[PDB]
Order: sequence, then C-alpha cells, then structure tokens
Amino acid sequence: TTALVCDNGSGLVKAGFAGDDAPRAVFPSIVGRPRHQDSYVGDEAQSKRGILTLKYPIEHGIITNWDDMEKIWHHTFYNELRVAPEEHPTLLTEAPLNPKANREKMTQIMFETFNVPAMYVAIQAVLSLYASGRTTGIVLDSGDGVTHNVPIYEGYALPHAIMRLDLAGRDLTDYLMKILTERGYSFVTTAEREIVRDIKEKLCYVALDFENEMATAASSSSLEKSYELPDGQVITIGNERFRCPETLFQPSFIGMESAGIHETTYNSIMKCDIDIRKDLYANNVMSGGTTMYPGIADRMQKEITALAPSTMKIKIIAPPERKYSVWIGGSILASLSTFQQMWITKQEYDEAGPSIVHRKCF
Amino acid sequence: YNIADSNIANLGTELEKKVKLEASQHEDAWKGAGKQVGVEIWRIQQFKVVPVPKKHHGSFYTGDSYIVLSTYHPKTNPDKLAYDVHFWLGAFTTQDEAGTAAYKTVELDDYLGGLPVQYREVQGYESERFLSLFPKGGLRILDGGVETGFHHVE
Ligand SMILES: Nc1ncnc2c1ncn2[C@@H]1O[C@H](COP(=O)(O)OP(=O)(O)O)[C@@H](O)[C@H]1O
Ligand SMILES: [Ca+2]
Ligand SMILES: [Ca+2]
Ligand SMILES: [Mg+2]
Repeated sequence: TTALVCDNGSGLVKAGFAGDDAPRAVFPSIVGRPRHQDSYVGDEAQSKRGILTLKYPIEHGIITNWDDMEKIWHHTFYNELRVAPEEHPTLLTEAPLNPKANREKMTQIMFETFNVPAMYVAIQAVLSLYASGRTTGIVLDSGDGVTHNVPIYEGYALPHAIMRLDLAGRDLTDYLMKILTERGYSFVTTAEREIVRDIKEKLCYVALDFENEMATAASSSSLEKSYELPDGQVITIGNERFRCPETLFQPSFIGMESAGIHETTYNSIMKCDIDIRKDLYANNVMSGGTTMYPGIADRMQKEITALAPSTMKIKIIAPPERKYSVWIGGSILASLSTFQQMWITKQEYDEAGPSIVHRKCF
Repeated sequence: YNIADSNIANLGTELEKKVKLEASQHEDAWKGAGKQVGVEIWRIQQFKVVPVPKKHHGSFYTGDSYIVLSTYHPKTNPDKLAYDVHFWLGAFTTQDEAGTAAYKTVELDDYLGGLPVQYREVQGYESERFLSLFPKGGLRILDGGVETGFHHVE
C-alpha cells in the first residue's frame, strides 16, 4: 500500500507517491472554461488558454470554489497520477490560520466523494522544516498565495507566534501586470496574467538596496532584459524586474499597510520565548516558489540584521529544491508507519464526521 | 487573527500531545529505551529506525543519519533519569534520512514525555555536549553509508 502526497497550492498542485524524492505531477491549479459564453483542468487548460478563461479555485490557501476544487482533485487522481483514490491513504496540506471549515470540507470530500481509506491534513511549514532536517527553526513559506511564518521548537509549531500575510506570488504577478502598463504594454486577461507570471519567474530579482537599484536603472540600460511573447513580439523590461518582488518588503506598493516579509519574520521570532530566539534567528528556512527570486536570501539577511540585536547570529537557509520542500517533507513523513498511525480512517470519519480532523491532524 | 476559529486552534493543547504520545507507542525501537544511564544509538535505514550495536557506538557513517539518546542522572535527584537526544547528520546523508532522523527524534521525545532536550548535530558542527559523549578516540567517522530510502524520480 502506497500513500499519496498532494500539496494543493494556491497556484500549483504538487502530487505524487510517498517515498519518491519529488512529486511526479506538478501542474496549474486552474479550471478553464470557454471565454465566449465544458471545462478543462491543469496543463491542458494552460495549453488552450487562448480560448479559455482561467480560474483558480484556491485563493490565499483557501478553497473558494468547491466544485472546481473537486475537478482538480479528480483530475489529479484519475488523469495525472492514474490511481484509484479508494486504494491509497492520502496526505493533504494546508496553510496555517485557515478557517476550520476549509479542512472539514476537505475531509468530507476525500471520504464521501473519493472514498480514500485514510487521510491526514498537514501544516505546510512543518513539512518544510522536516524536509530541511530540522526540529527547530522558523519557516517562511511563500507560494502563489498566503506567505506564512511558522516558528517550530522541538518539532512543535508555536501557534501564538504564527504569522500570515495574504500577499504572495499571485499578487506579485498582478502587480507586474500593472507596472508593465507604464511601459505601454497591456496585460489584462487571465491568459495574459499567465504570460506575466512567466516573465516574473524568469526575469525578476530582489535588489539588495532598492533605491540604489532604481538609480542604476535610470543611469543606463545595464539592468534591462528582453522577453519574447507567445505571438513573437519582443518586449523589454527594466526596473520592473526588481520593483515587482520589492512588494514583499514594501506591501504598500500594492496598497497594503502590512509589515513586509522581513519584519513579519522578525515579529514572529519576537513572539517566541526569549531563550529560543537565537536558534530561530540561526535557522530561518525559506520554502515555496515566491522565495525563488535571485537575491531574496541576501536581502532577508540584510533586513533581519537591521531589525535584530546587533550581535545576533542570523542565517537564512534557502534549499535549492524549495519549490518542492513541503511535498518532500510529506513524502518523508508519509513513509513512516507511526505518522500514518495518526491518520483519519474511513471508519473514524463514518462515525465522527468532519469534526474528527481537528482531533487528529496537528 | 482568530486562532480559535482556525485550523491551528488545537495546536499547543494536551490533545495534540496525547495523540502524538499514542503514535510513539507504535515504534518498536523505543521499547526499553532510556531505562538506565548510558548512550543508546539508532541509525535510519530506508525510513526505519535500526539499533546500532554497542560495540560500534561512537562510529558514524558519513553517508547516514542517527539518533543518539544520552540518559543521565540530573543534578536535582541522583536516582532519577533525564535525557539529551542528539540527531547526527552525516555530511553525505540524504534528505530522507535527515528528515526521518528529525521526525523520529521528536517522536522519541514524545515517548519520553517531552523530557529529552533535542540537539541537531551536523557532521563537523557537533556540539560540546555531543563531543563529550564518547571516550578519548571514541568518535570516528566512517566512509560510505546505507542507501537512501527514496525512489529517484527521473
Ligand atoms: N523563479 C521564480 N521566481 C519568482 N517566483 C516564482 C519562481 N518560480 C515560481 N514562482 C512563483 O511561485 C508561485 C508558485 O509556487 P508554489 O510554491 O508552488 O505556490 P503554491 O504552493 O501556492 O501553489 C507562483 O506565484 C509562481 O509564479
Ligand atoms: Ca545513507
Ligand atoms: Ca523535549
Ligand atoms: Mg505552497
């Protein structure tokens, strides 16, 4: 019996089999329907986006369209992995600070619609920490939604210090779409959002000193890069390369009054007992696609240094595989019989209903 | 935020500890562990926690990950037991081994009621306490190690 591991991101499904070193299916968490007013899912929706309007059933880690989410899960099982879900214990994941009803309904659908024999819902950042070989540290997880900070001590997340920011990769894509209009380019539709997402992933970076970088960009063309669009048109981008992810550090770029990711990391550490803070500062683990910008770890190092006590030893850990760290941690834990012992069984669900998820999954 | 309405409302509770204590009862490696002063060592082998024979204690394969439980008498009572649990990560250990060693360290901590203090020991970065566990010449690093438990996705 092989367990399935599915990390349902806001942007991408990462799915596969426990014991594998990587997810075998990674595809967009999207359902497409004809732009002219039946549906397509994942890679195929992306391929035919020319005639489709694309919708993400998850926003900021919360499922907002349950019918489309069911389509995503069905596609994951039957079309991608090509498994019968009633044969496989299944590990799912979730962002922290979600409303409790999200995982209740995940549990209900998995048992009542997909008939899984057993399942568990894990907190993403905890999986990332184990993937890094640690029991103590503070995870900064940022995907296509929900940037979160989770400090963990001796294997237990510290709930009073968990922080969440509903600002992540999708917001950065949308902001790049907006600022590319200043250059006279027009990216507006859901299909165009996916093009801009690709430009962001290929060409953006975090400046070490934002104001200096802005001056460099005005002094010459040294920071410019070109990008070939699907129709063959070649565009040029300049200071947008680093203004886009600067939003992580300055959420006011999109009109949010929130603390940026450096100050939120610092605030999370400061909510923890003083005697463990040195270990958290020395073990800041980044996970998720929005932590992949070149320069982000060095900028984090600089900004946390400026906030922390002057002698504090600070280290940012940025695993090269961190787009998949949550999934990998799940693959490891789901390979352990004692972890599976905690999973909700079909009989437990039949007798207790969705409430059981809160009594078993931590 | 509203922790109480959220999926983290039951973190930090006695219920969380109870469930994890129960899970730890399902690992044969912990039966009998921590019953007397000394050092007990296990190596991760394809996700399993496997005892290391006493004659090898202090020799560690650079390709592997280990859990080392040091049971000792605390200053407060010479007839009681306290615990340091070290997980040692070889310079060449693979991600499945280090992640399992981390998770199973937490599990042994649970099994022993939370009392063990955890120490992460990467090869070349071992703490003063870890260096003090083995007699003169006792700490030795060996070439090689056991194969990863992961299947490689091409
Ligand atoms: N190299 C990169 N630079 C910046 N952002 C990236 C990069 N690679 C992926 N992303 C962004 O990361 C997000 C997807 O990452 P992922 O961790 O899978 O998110 P989720 O778990 O929310 O689906 C998207 O916003 C994507 O554009
Ligand atoms: Ca090995
Ligand atoms: Ca402990
Ligand atoms: Mg994610």
